[PDB]
Amino acid sequence: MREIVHIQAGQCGNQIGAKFWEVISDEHGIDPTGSYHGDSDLQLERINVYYNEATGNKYVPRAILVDLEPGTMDSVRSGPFGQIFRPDNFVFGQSGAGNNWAKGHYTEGAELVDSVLDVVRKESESCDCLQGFQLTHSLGGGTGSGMGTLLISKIREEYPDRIMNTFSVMPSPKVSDTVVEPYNATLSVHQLVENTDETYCIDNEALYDICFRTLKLTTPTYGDLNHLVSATMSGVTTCLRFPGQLNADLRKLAVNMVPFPRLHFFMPGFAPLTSQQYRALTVPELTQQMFDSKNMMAACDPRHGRYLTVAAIFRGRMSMKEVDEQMLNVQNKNSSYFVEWIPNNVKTAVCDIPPRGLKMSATFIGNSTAIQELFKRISEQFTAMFRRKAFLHWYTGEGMDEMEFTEAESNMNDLVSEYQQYQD
Amino acid sequence: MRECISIHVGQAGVQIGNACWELYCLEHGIQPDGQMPSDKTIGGGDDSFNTFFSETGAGKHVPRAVFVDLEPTVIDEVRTGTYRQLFHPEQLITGKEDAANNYARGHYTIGKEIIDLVLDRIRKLADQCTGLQGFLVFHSFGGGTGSGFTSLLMERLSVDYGKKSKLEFSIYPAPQVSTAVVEPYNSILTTHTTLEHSDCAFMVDNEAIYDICRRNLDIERPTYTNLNRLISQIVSSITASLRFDGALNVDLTEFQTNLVPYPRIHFPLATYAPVISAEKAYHEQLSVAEITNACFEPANQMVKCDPRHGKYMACCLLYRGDVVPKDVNAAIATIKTKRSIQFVDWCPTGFKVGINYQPPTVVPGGDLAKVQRAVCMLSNTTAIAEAWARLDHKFDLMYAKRAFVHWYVGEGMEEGEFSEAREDMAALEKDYEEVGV
Amino acid sequence: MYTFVVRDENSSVYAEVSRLLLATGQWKRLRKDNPRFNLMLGERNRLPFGRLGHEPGLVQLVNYYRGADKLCRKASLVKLIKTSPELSESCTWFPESYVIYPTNLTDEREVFLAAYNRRREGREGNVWIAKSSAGAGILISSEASELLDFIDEQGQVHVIQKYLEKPLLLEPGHRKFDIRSWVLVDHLYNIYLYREGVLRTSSEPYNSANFQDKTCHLTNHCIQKEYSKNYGRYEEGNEMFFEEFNQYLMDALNTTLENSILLQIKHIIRSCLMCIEPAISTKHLHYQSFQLFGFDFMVDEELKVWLIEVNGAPACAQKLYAELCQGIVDVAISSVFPLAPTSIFIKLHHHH
Amino acid sequence: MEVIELNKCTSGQSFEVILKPPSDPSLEEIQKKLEAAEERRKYQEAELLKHLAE
Ligand SMILES: Nc1nc2c(ncn2[C@@H]2O[C@H](COP(=O)(O)OP(=O)(O)OP(=O)(O)O)[C@@H](O)[C@H]2O)c(=O)[nH]1
Ligand SMILES: Nc1ncnc2c1ncn2[C@@H]1O[C@H](COP(=O)(O)OP(=O)(O)CP(=O)(O)O)[C@@H](O)[C@H]1O
Ligand SMILES: Nc1nc2c(ncn2[C@@H]2O[C@H](COP(=O)(O)OP(=O)(O)O)[C@@H](O)[C@H]2O)c(=O)[nH]1
Ligand SMILES: [Ca+2]
Ligand SMILES: [Ca+2]
Ligand SMILES: [Ca+2]
Ligand SMILES: [Mg+2]
Ligand SMILES: [Mg+2]
Ligand SMILES: [Mg+2]
Repeated sequence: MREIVHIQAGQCGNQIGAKFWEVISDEHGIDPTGSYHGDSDLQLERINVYYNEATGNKYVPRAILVDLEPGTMDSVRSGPFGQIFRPDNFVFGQSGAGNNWAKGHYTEGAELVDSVLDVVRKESESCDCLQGFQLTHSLGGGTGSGMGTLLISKIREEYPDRIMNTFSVMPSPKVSDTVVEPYNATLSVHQLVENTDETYCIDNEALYDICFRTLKLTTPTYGDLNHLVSATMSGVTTCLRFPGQLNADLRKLAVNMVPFPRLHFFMPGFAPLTSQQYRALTVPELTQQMFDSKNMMAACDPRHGRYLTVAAIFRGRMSMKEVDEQMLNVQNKNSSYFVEWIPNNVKTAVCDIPPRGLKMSATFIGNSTAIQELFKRISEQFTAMFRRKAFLHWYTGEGMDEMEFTEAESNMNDLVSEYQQYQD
Repeated sequence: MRECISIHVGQAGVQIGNACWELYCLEHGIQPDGQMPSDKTIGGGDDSFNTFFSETGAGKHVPRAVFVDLEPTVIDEVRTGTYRQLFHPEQLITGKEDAANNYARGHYTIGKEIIDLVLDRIRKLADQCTGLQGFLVFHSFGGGTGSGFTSLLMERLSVDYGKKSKLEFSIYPAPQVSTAVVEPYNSILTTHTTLEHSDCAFMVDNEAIYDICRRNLDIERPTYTNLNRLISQIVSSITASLRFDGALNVDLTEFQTNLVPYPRIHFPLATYAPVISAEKAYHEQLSVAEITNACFEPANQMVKCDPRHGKYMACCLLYRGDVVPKDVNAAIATIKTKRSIQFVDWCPTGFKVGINYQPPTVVPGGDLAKVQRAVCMLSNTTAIAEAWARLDHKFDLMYAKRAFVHWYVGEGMEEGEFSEAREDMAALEKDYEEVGV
Repeated sequence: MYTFVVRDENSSVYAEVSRLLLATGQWKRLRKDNPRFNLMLGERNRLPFGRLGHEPGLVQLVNYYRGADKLCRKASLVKLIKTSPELSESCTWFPESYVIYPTNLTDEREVFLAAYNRRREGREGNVWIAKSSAGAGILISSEASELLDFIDEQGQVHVIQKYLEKPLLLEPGHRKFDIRSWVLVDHLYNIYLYREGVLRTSSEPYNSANFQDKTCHLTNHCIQKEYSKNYGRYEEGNEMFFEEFNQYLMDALNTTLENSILLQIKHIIRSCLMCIEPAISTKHLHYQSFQLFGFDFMVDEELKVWLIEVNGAPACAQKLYAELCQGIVDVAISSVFPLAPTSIFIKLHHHH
Repeated sequence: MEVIELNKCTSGQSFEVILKPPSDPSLEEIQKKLEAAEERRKYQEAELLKHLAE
């Protein structure tokens, strides 16, 4: 057994995390009460990666729910699968973070972080061989962003040789709660550059454009965006939840995907995205969409940069020969967007169990230098306010100095430069 | 009678080893429970097959094999599989977490912590040997365990068994079935530290096995099972002389004598024929001349290259089935006049021939058709240097940017070992050029 | 959409093939180090054949035959002819030749002298020529002493072969010449002779009593345009094409180019290429090869054709680039990578 | 074309056909390698912990 400990922090983190356990619990035949009721042994093959087994053949997710206010987690507890979570794994305060990175990271968050670690330690001790950690959170708020990155820093201090993986929702003005999101995201990105091995960049702008333009949803809600996130998180973790040789565990994934330590921010993609919904999707169609920018969750044009590494996962009963053919047809027909100094940097994996309500699907995981576009948007919105010191008093009032912002600014601009040099 | 200990390291080594011992049992009439009816000496004896099997008082024939993997899911297949009874627990060694396709992680980090346990289990087998010949080590180039731990194991074996021969069966990385971008790093790293410790190594390119499986067996997308059953036939052809009565390659020392005049150039090219689909209606049995001529077709080699543009240093023909020396010499003569077979001026232009009358055994329900005769040619061509060139080139592309190097340094390996290993391969490529050009 | 790379920037022939491929809008050129290519227009020296055919799902094709240098190297050609049974030492269309290594380094010094002394004793014409692959450095002499001493002054392998003292001289002009033929060998090893050839004629009258002035003896397009004073007089650029050369043979000799010369040329091309076919064929290989060869022939006054050399990286006559390069794309590339006549080639059939 | 060293048994035979005549680190040194790598790993982790402690 090689266990993954899941952590979800803040409003976004807990809402997206809730849907994730909802979706994979269905795939593994687990019902809202933790009782297995599937019809295939492949469902229990890697079940212990994400689930603990209790008395009575009960499967309890190895999940830790964290927040600085009780609102969202109360929803999860009363949510569809809310009963399945270990009641001892809910850790929450009462003050909230006020969408303030400094509060999550230095004041309100600091007061709660040790109680989260106690639960993390309790979950780790019951692990045969802990693979590492995955964290769901947004970067534009205070709890998931500020306390989320504080947790990672302290998890790394205590488990320096475990893999740290995150699903990080980047803020966008098109789907914004407060104007300080660029501040919170830029402070967080520097934390992730240092202390995570893999970060799936989930851009709310891309999630919006997909819902509006592709899915034809007039007014997307957070629930609509989360449906895309739930599906994407299920795809990228398929290789971890079912048997296979390619990217089977977190460390092997990191070895194949990360050529340089700081460039570990991935663009995920999913297919199909259908709004004419019963039609069977052919392998050529899965491959074309999966590589199409309109299917990218990071709101970046891959044609503006180059792929360092690519991982693809195909789910369902399909022509494995026709998969290799189409995958090799995308590379040989667009090799100008794949770096030529990493041979055979496009890996493909196949899983028989498809997602709920789909004959077959394809999940895309790209380490593209085009991701620098995302960090450029954040940097520009950050500088536009920081040059006038706008809204800084919310942060100086929590003990922060302007110097820490200046260094976050430089750090993310260095990151953009490092991406630019490998694109040339 | 002198014993041979087989060592299977990593997933590739363990799964290939599992397929070989399946075939060995079928070839020697050994049953899954370990009982060998045709063996009349119960719980003892020094027959030819006893080089690979020991015997218990209860008449069980136990492989002289050690399985080593840093992660247990593969070796658990053996513990609960068809031939679970053949082995005892002390032979199957597994760890908790693997080398993550990281040579440094398997050689240094994890290797340092399990090496002494592995030598101990091997010593238990050596203590049962009245005259140990040496070891057969199955492993991949690309895996972190296959590459990393194997090279450490080969260093210690040279220390604890300085006078014993060591032969390798090594799986060369092929992107069509590969699972790691860094396998070129691991391949060169392990070849460098293992070179001076291996006497004879048989490289099998998964690309070659893959195409043979698609072209000759009509498997559209071959699996590891399809690959390993074909690979085990070739391995069986190579080790048959150790397990059956004969006079050619009857001990591990004879492999180096007959195939390796220059110690660093110890990578013989293997070619096998025929490979016939089991689903075929009914194939016309190829003759000694036809299967022999097939040993010079690039499509049947274990490594894709062009021997026409190299030079031979040695050449062994290992026939199994209905073959007589008269028909072999006839075919050989016919081939010299039709093929470009250039030997080195300092090596006699000759062929060593071995014939085992028992035709190739095929696993029931496998993909290979039963044939009346087959051959495996072992030839030391400079043409196999093409495989080193390809691999070295991929290494150069990534290392020029230091891509993925931090994973190795992070495990304690110094960056200089990269260039040290790559410079050794450069010298190896120069040695091939000096001999065949 | 097919992809190709370019690794020989100095090739005029394949510069036009590269330009033509792009014109079809169905071929895309990649950087010279991108391994994911359908076609390689490779370098002349040390082309990395060992790296071709190992990209999954890519049918790869190169414009050179590994091993074809055995035919396109001065000394290699002599060794191939004398040692191959298909050609034998009695090969009647190749001038008597010997491989001679400079003394500052097998070698055929003594065997050449034996044949030389025989001619000198027999009153026969005993003029020879010394050349090598490291030339623009050629020496024509009738004394064996000067020939051997000229090779020792150098440092590379040389070949001494009989000099055709009775060349066929075009009139008016009383001038030597040689014939260049372009031969394309595709991936299936079909041998295609370009219907168009060229005679690289000498503009200076042939003078048998003075091998010191090498302007009327060497018909190279460079020596005639540099040291020759009548360049471009009779024909534009010392290049006569088959239509003119044929009419001449009818007016002067009452024969045709086909019967008197082309039959022997086609025979020589087949013999040479069919000889090395088992050594260089890519029929059952992981990659495929084609290659364009330049065959150079001499014609004596008896209308007998002689083989002078074979070029593995030949240039083309300016007037024939367009038609020929289009022919390469048609039968050599697009035959393997089809696109979404009256052929310009003469297929030389043979047994495989 | 000469055959030599012919040997025959019940299970097969072998021979040779000539077509033409011709023309380590000690156990101690291994422990040092493994311990030097482990030392660099320990050193690198101490630098990370020092960084986190700051
Ligand atoms: N022919 C064949 N190749 C295999 C097999 N298993 C793995 N490989 C190849 O081996 C390489 C990967 O090495 P593995 O043996 O799987 O890795 P490992 O030795 O277990 O080391 P780690 O997993 O990193 O700890 C890839 O190139 C695979 O294609 C097998 O059963 N047969
Ligand atoms: N044996 C021989 N008898 C008569 N003339 C000869 C000859 N060998 C060479 N020549 C003359 O030399 C010229 C060809 O020289 P050669 O081909 O050996 O040099 P080269 O290879 O550098 C020119 P190319 O560009 O055709 O390769 C011909 O024009 C021919 O007239
Ligand atoms: N995709 C998605 N984004 C969210 C959700 N909830 C909040 N966000 C985004 O997250 C940021 C606000 O952070 P939030 O998680 O609410 O703050 P926190 O509770 O302090 O961690 C903004 O960029 C929001 O657009 C959600 O359910 N889904
Ligand atoms: Ca407080
Ligand atoms: Ca016995
Ligand atoms: Ca040794
Ligand atoms: Mg909120
Ligand atoms: Mg493994
Ligand atoms: Mg020339």
